[PDB]
Amino acid sequence: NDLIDTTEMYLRTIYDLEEEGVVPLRARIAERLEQSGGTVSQTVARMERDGLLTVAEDRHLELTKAGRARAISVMRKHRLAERLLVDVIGLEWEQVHLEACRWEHVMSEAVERKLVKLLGNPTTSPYGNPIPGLDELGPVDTDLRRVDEVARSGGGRALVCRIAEHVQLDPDLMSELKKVGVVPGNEIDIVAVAGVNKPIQVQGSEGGTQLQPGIAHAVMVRVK
Amino acid sequence: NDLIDTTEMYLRTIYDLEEEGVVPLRARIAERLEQSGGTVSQTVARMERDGLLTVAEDRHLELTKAGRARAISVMRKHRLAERLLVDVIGLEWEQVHLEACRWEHVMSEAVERKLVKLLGNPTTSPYGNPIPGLDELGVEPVDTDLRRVDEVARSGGGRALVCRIAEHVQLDPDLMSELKKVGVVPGNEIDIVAVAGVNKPIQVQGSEGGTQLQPGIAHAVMVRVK
Amino acid sequence: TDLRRVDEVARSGGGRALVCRIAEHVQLDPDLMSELKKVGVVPGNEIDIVAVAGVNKPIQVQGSEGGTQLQPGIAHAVMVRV
Amino acid sequence: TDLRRVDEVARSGGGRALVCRIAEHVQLDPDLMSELKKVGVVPGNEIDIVAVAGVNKPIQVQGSEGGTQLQPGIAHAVMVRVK
Amino acid sequence: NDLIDTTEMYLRTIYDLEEEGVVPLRARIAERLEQSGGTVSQTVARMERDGLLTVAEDRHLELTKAGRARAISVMRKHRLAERLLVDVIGLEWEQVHLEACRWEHVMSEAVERKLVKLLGNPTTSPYGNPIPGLDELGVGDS
Amino acid sequence: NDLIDTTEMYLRTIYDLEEEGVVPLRARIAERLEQSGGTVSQTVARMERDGLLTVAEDRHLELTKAGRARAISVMRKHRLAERLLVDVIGLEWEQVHLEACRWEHVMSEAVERKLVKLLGNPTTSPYGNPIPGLDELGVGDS
DNA sequence: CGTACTTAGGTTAGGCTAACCTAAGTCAC
DNA sequence: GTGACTTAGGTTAGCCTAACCTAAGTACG
Ligand SMILES: [Co+2]
Ligand SMILES: [Co+2]
Ligand SMILES: [Co+2]
Ligand SMILES: [Co+2]
Ligand SMILES: [Co+2]
Ligand SMILES: [Co+2]
Ligand SMILES: [Co+2]
Ligand SMILES: [Co+2]
Repeated sequence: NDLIDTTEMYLRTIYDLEEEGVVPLRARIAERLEQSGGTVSQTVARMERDGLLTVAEDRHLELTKAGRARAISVMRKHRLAERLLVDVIGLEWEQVHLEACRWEHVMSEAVERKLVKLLGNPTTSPYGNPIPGLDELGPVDTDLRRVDEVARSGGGRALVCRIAEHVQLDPDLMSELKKVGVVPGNEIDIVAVAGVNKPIQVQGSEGGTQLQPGIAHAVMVRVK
Repeated sequence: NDLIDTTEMYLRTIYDLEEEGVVPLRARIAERLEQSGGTVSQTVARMERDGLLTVAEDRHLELTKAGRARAISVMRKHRLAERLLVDVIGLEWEQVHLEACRWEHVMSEAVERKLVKLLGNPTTSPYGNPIPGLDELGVEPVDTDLRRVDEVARSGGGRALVCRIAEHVQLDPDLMSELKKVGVVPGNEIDIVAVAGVNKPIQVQGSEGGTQLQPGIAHAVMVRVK
Repeated sequence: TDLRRVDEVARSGGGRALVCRIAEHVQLDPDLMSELKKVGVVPGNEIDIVAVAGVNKPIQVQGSEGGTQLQPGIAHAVMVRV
Repeated sequence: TDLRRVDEVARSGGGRALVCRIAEHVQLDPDLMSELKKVGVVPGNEIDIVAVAGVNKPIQVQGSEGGTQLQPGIAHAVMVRVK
Repeated sequence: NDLIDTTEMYLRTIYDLEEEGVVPLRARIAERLEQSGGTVSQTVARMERDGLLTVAEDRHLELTKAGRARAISVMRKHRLAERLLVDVIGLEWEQVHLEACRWEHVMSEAVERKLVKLLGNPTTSPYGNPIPGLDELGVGDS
Repeated sequence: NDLIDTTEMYLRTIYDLEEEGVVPLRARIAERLEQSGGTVSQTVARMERDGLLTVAEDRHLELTKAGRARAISVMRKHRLAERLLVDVIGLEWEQVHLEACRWEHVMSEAVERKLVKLLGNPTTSPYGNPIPGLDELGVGDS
């Protein structure tokens, strides 16, 4: 699937992995953007040459000040696009991320400033994710816990707060989550599970569903 | 076709172009080995990194002492392979180059030394091309009197003795079968018809019949005029 | 077909006309677009097209808020109803 | 097959045998191939295979020009016709 | 200036020239997209290979059935984007076209159908240029 | 040591192991070609994908109809090269195999036919190993 | 004497498969 | 414990198309 801008999508994938608390290896970029290991290293090398990132001792990718700034501007465009598509245009909830993943690469700062006024200074995306870099354009979340860790700790009732970009990429799953009512601002019951890499059962208001470990890891909640 | 060894085939293509008196540009390598301009630049860059060649001011490729030595050892293996295939094994004249272009990448110096003894210290390939690097393995004739069929034709043509068919011409087995049929082969006389201006099909009359040679083909056939 | 280009109207001896279309070619020059808006050469507004004689000659137009000089290639890319 | 492996002939109680095949595995050791040629473990030559007891024990053979010790994996990869 | 999509910008440039009543020659594309004549000839040959356009005897570029359909969908996205940027987002009149020239390459037909409803069935861009291919969109699940 | 052709060297290695009466496991290839277990599993999977071999329940590698045919042509070239190198070229007995192991990957069926006539219809290599697939060659234009 | 186009040689970004590696982790006996 | 594979994250060589460039032609009017 066409990235529109390869560089900006590498920067944003690193930013997504950080938000999800995943070590940003080149193998993560490879599996997410569906490219060969060589392509990723070759592209990561061009971005190191341009001075947007560096490779650390344990081979995890670190953003430079210019790289982080650029990564933030892309993520800001993405989430303002999602707000516009949901609040104003009225695009279906499950289709909004895929549209915004293209729009993020063509939106000027001039449109961003106009969208901030139109949308009334929004601070979160329609999937509960904070909108960064609003200061550059012109809340404590330390209590939030991941559905997998909650389940491994005995489960219980919790309020859905965030669905990460990773989960948004699968429109079928997002349609399923909306149906059963695993959406931001709704309460869910997380059933307990032992060990790791195990499917996690969750009961929403309208029904129940299973979340894969990497999915459940990317859904942040506030426990009762 | 598969090059078997990319590096050795790049080195030998530069050597072929020098022997044919053609400026060895990356565009020449792209044409002959049928690869993109980017592929050639990227591969040439790896060989520059290894210290086998360099890019000159006019962007023509120059071999280093290590690169020229390696290029000579490949061309030696090639032409000793061609001698073996013709003289001993008896492979058809038109098919020998294509076989030899693969064998040149796998033949050891040990086998080369044995082939020199078996074939009786040959100095030319079956297509009349001198065999280099025989000294490195363990009286060369003055070839300054030789002229290219195209230059002979542009100078008014006339009768000449066929002496060399370059590696470039050998790549086309159908053309080589045609050349053999009409008798445009090393050690045979030909009558070269005169032509006006460059980039013109050159007519030649052999012992058994006549044929037309393209400018790049005629340029790659060396003769001694009457 | 009922629409006419400003350059042809000028060469034909000018006239009053309703601005209908500004082609994509004109829009690629923001500074020109600002000027066109300022003097009032915008869709729905009436303009006076001044008579011109020759080829490669600037076309003079008068909008509600003033006048401007259009280059031949610009005037060709603005369509009006006479 | 009527052919037998040198290692199996040794374990059976040895004997005189005609060398028939040297597998590609043996040929990959030039130093071993030189020794095999020197003592006369080559196709068409007769050798004496000395009786051996147990597994992973080196096989002793006698050629026309002397004797050599074959490793079990080498002796397995040489095929003979027992007289 | 980044075209975002080379093919779509060549198609729309040929489309613009036809709307302006100018002869669509390779030289016109070279001028308007600020590229060398060799680049235009090469890209045009690639688009001719892919069945998007043909070259006439007088050498003017002609959009195929497939070429015109693609050109229309790009132009439809362009002019719906312009309407959104002026009427809803409130971007300045003179800055809208440059924004819409990037947006036209990333807008889905799904968004297009929502913009038709939002903007109340627009027939023209803010610059009075008719929106083509509106009947091609349909109403989807609505 | 450069294999020249990975596929052909995997096929001939499995062929060698069957001739020796050894169980052809991935671990045998790893030892003999001096490659990591992961490289062998990976390459074997490619060759299984391309229909050259299958893995049995006991995990021993089996050549398909296509795999055995390719393995036989490599081994035929190998053992004809060995006969040429010893009988005609006069390369030393112990150096011949290493040479023939490279030559087997570049010899045409056209040369093979000329070698059969030259060497007087050989049935074995200089090391007594039968030459397989001789009936597959034919006589060409003779 | 320009305008439109072709020719020749080249660069860059962004992709791919094949064929290797090291280094832990797992599995059947 | 041992041998036989799997997994996880890499590298390198050797290819590709698309989309640009400069420079110096030829073609036509
Ligand atoms: Co999103
Ligand atoms: Co994106
Ligand atoms: Co040759
Ligand atoms: Co070659
Ligand atoms: Co516009
Ligand atoms: Co555009
Ligand atoms: Co052998
Ligand atoms: Co081999």
